[PDB]
Amino acid sequence: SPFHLNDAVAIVTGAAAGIGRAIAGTFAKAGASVVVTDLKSEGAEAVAAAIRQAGGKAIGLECNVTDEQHREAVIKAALDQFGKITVLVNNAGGGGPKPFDMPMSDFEWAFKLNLFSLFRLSQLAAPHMQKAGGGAILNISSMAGENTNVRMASYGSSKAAVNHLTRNIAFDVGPMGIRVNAIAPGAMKTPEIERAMLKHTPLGRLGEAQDIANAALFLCSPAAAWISGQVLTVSGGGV
Amino acid sequence: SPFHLNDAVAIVTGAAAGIGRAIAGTFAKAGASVVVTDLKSEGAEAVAAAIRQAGGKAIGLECNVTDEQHREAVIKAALDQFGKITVLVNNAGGGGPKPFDMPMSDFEWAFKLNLFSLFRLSQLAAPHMQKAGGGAILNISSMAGENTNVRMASYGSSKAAVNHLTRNIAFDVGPMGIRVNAIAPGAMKTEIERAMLKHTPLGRLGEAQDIANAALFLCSPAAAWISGQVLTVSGGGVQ
Amino acid sequence: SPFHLNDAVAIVTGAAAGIGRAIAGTFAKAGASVVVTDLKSEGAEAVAAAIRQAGGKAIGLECNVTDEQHREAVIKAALDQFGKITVLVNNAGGGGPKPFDMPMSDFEWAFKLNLFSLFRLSQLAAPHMQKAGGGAILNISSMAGENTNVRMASYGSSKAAVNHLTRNIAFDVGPMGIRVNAIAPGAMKTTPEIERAMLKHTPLGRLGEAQDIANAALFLCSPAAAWISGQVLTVSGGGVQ
Amino acid sequence: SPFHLNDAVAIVTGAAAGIGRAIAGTFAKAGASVVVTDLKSEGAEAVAAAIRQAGGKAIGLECNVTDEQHREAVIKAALDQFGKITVLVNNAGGGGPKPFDMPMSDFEWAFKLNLFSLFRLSQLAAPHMQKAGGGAILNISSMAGENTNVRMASYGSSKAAVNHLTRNIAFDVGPMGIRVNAIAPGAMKTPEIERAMLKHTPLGRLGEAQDIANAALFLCSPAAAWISGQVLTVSGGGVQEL
Repeated sequence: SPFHLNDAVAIVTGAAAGIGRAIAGTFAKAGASVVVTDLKSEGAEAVAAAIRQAGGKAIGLECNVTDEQHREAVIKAALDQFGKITVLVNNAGGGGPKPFDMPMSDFEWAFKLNLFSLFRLSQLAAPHMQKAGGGAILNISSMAGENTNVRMASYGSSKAAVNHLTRNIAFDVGPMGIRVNAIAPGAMKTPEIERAMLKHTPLGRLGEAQDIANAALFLCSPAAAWISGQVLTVSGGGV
Repeated sequence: SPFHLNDAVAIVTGAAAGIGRAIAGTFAKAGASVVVTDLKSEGAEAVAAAIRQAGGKAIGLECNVTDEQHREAVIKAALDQFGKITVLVNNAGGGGPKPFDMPMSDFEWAFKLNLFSLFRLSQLAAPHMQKAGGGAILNISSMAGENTNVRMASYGSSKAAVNHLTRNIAFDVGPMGIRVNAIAPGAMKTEIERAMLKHTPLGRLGEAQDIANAALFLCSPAAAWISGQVLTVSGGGVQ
Repeated sequence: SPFHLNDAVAIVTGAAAGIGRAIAGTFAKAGASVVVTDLKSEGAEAVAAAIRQAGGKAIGLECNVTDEQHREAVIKAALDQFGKITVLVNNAGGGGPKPFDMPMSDFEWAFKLNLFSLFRLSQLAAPHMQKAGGGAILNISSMAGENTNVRMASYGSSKAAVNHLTRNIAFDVGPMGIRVNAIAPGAMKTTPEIERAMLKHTPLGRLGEAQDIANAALFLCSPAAAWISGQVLTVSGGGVQ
Repeated sequence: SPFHLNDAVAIVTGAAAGIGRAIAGTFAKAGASVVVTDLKSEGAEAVAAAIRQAGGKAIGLECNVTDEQHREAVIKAALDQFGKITVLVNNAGGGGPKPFDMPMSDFEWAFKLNLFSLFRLSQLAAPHMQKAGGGAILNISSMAGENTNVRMASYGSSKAAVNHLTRNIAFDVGPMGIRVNAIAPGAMKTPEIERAMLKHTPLGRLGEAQDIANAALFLCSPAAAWISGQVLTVSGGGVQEL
């Protein structure tokens, strides 16, 4: 099975809770040395210490992905601690339903958060994945980059931009041996309203962050060695 | 024939040359009063004067769509000259192939020009279209919003963002009686041409009047129940 | 102003009611000579007579699109009265929610009715459009060729096949001067809190009239769409129903 | 780890050589009892006994998926041999460029081979996956179900129909605990025109059948337990033209 991450160094952003924490833990179990980062230093340090206790190699840092100070800090810290960069999980991001008439300061924020930060991070990491022989980029998107709904003028445009950025920079950094893929998570179990939302999920249950973690582990692994420019929706079969 | 634009006021950005100029002319022939705008005052004024000579109502303005001063100026000038806003054709834009290692500022410029400008323009124009009993917005995207290619890190992401912005803000301004659609133009007329036509099954390149008539359909009462759609005018292939 | 239908002969299949009748009538107003066909001859004859009453050129025929005898009859038919074929609207189709364990003959039926019929009709009509100088093929698909939902194992597959067949045979009959486009209609109008519930997902706050699909088709089969081919236009008011 | 298939029974169709052969050999390493089937008994028997020699559980039967004779035969043979059905890999397909003016006996072929077959197969397998507590159906499709090209009147329509049939019957058999996914492979390794097709493949190399085999293993494993109605393109990041 080429589903292990041995000799891998994986930078996981927004990885103190939820999908990022699960991705970091599962990647570490797979043999990858994990640079856990978050907007909060305390959560990232906690997750990294938990990983080290489990028997893995990890460090914990504070990173605001929108701050190039912090981005170069994370890149340099990964290089100092582990010597190379081979996996970049851009899970950091946010945004939500904003009105059509929103202040433009919110529209620009949605793209500086969900898109600009991760593109700059991929720019920063791609050269180090090149003398490393190749790497894997994984941007964690959302199901709003494909679906059309109200109040999604900022979030949805940003997530679809993430998707097509994946599909396109698959072509630029391919020669570097780098694979760009994305994961679109659905409803994650971090109640008649819950069952009403399950009525459109054919598998009859909500997803666990382990689902996203395993999809990511596949996409970042040598098993996905000839997979690039792909958005994989983990939704149980619906919206 | 509900393919006329009588009692219509159409703002057309980047309309001194090419697709925008042909859209302005075709919309004026359809009976619409056209606020031609451009980054260069002289071209917009020339196109507007030619339209007025041909027998239509038009004005010409300088507008950097990235400048909110210019945007409010165009909105107020349209409301002064013609009393209402019913059609907004965001043809203004640009960018192109930039390297993956491009300076970020390039990546922010691609979106401020190709996305943020037209979203702020739609924001400014939506209340007046609602007041005027509804209207139509048409974003002039590019085929890079769908295709995947090299050097398209910023252009492709911005264009797919325009596509999904169209699809989604069709839902917000729908209740206002506003339809949002987008045109993706192929290769435009203005042995690699033979590769172009190896791809284009119709064996010829497209004239700006093709995009003009597609826009005229999408901004006319004949498309009164069409919104959230991206029409690709490529002759049936990719160039 | 290329939205006029002069010197055109359109074959509109399933043109007795709804989208088909609206398409036949609006094409005839545009100046096209309309071969109205339907599964029944009385409905097609009623629509054709009504178009001739409006002041258009129209004939009415019985056609089961799955019967090649009927297909050849319709081609020869229009061909004998008008002399040419320049437009082909494949609106004739059917099917709906069938279970996953459906009898496989039902599954073959979905494709024979919604796909094999219109592909054979396009095959027959391409030489004459070619011969004419140019032509237009418009396949009336469904929003189920794109959307994913229960009980659509046969209908959704067939309509997605229609969509991609459009996109690809746009490459084949391109050199003939023929354009292949598709229309995906939304919810059509023909104290309804379920109707308002389905309107909650339609941003324009109303249901679409058959005239909307009629005008969209008219555009796509018009000289104004002269450089448009291989495209599926969804007329849904901006949502899903 | 959930990248296994212990306590699994797999019906792979089209596995004398290529993607199906790799899928049968790789699913068996995951511990799955594999029912290797194909058009010729010789190749399916050969592959099946090779999975046996390595240490897996397998058999090799004749199956022409357009023949309901063989269709029920493989269902009842997998139950005879292993007792349950939990995984169904529909790789058996084929076809290619045909003229626009083709007969109905080429178009109908393409659809009875690429689509009707795997649908009847999924129909047959679904009640046993329901009986066995859920399972995975995996249709092998094509990049022509997304991309447009000349002569693709029958191949492209059929594979796009496969894509959408996946996306839709994900809703039908979901309640049964079944996940339906699809793989779209690129150019498979089995030259300078090769470098010309590689100029559109960013990873600068062609794909091996093990790539599709491992994407399939992921898509039919417990690690993809909440993934359904998806089409995964294994293409190296681009399209390859032959």
